[PDB]
Amino acid sequence: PFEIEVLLPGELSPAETSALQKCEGKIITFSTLRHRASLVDIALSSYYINGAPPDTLSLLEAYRMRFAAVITRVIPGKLLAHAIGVGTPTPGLFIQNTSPVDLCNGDYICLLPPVFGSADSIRLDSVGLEIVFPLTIPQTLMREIIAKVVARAVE
Amino acid sequence: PFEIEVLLPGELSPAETSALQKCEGKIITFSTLRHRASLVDIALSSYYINGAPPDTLSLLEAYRMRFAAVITRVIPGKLLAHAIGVGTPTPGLFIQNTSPVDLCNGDYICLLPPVFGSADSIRLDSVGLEIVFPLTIPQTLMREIIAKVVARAVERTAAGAQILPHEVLRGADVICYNGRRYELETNLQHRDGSDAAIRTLVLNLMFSINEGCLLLLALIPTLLVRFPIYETISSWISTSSRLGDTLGTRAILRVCVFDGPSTVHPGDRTAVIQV
Amino acid sequence: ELAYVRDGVIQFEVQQPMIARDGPHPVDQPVHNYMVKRIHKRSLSAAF
Repeated sequence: PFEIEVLLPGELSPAETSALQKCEGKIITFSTLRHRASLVDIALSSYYINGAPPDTLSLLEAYRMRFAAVITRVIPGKLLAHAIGVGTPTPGLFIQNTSPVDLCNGDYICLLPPVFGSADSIRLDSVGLEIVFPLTIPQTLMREIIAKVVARAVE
Repeated sequence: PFEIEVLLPGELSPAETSALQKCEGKIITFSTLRHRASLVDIALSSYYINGAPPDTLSLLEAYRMRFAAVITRVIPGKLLAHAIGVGTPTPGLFIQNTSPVDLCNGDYICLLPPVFGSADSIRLDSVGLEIVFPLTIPQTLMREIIAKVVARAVERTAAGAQILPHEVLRGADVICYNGRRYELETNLQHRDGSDAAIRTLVLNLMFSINEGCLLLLALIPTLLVRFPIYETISSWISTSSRLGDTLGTRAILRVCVFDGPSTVHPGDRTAVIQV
Repeated sequence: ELAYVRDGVIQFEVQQPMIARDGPHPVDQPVHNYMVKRIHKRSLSAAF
């Protein structure tokens, strides 16, 4: 069982700590896998391509390049998280549904940036960064959406 | 370790319960996972869709959405199984070869519905259900099997569609593995499954390819020296992605043989490792 | 009996400490060291 540790910055507000604790079974991503890491890579600022917040199609490529991880129980100091990409035994893994669409048994999960209304996300004013969580839909929803965005792209 | 029990029915005739013991290293498939289950989920009755018996597309699709499990032993009034799912550390896992092609060490296991010949399976007339077992072959042969059977079916329609048949050919299609020629479908007649289960298969596959290398010829006219034009693109992409997802290749097991014979023949059992 | 030596040997072993800090970085581990040294031979002469 391979787990990665996410360093929580100190001096955090209790309101932000409470909001962070609500994010229990969400998916995050990492540029480089390691046991100890910081919070700047989880922030949207690390997604910046040239100098600005990224685009959708840019996020589509960042999702492939970057490693993926799932959040588990958070203590007041640390944020533990487990990796999914590399082959590792992991018992009892639960994720939180983030899409507006319902899921049922025997459904494959994909990963895509929020293309619906403004994505909800934790905001950290004292730290100055904002982390955004990816959206998870079934496979058939993924193919139909992708076909439409590229059609609009060539348009 | 997780294990599934399939409740054997009562009043089973001796010839029926006997032939169930003959299939011990055979794999079954469960819609939902549970410690206790009935027989209808294992039978084909739970497998058909829209009332009609299932087709190969529904067969290939359901093999992905539905979960798999392997039978281990049989009791005169009890039947258990082991799952290939989450994390079950199944010890001494062995399976039986259901395909005419031999297997060797270091070969990966993947599943297919029976396409070559008639599906051999147990039939319980006393209860009224039958249990069909999926066919298993190595991965390096699967893509060639599907490509040949569809090519065999499209060449039949072509001979029937064309006023004159272009019969001139090379002989008979033969697949080879471990120095053994299988020689499927000798005769032209006996259209057992020509259009019986792969009917809708060749339909979707020929139309996407038709739409495929036509859309390019109709977008850039420089390759060879009222109209939406975008909804056709979004439809082709959605279809080609779904069709490719269905006709996928995913290994499920690996043949790991220790102090045993390397090559196994159809009918022999062998120990496999969970991939 | 220094006539029969032909490159004898000497060696010694050391180990250095470490300190825990626990920051956003990898972790420390104790490390040891092994070395082996050889010998040199030289003569001396005088006449009479």
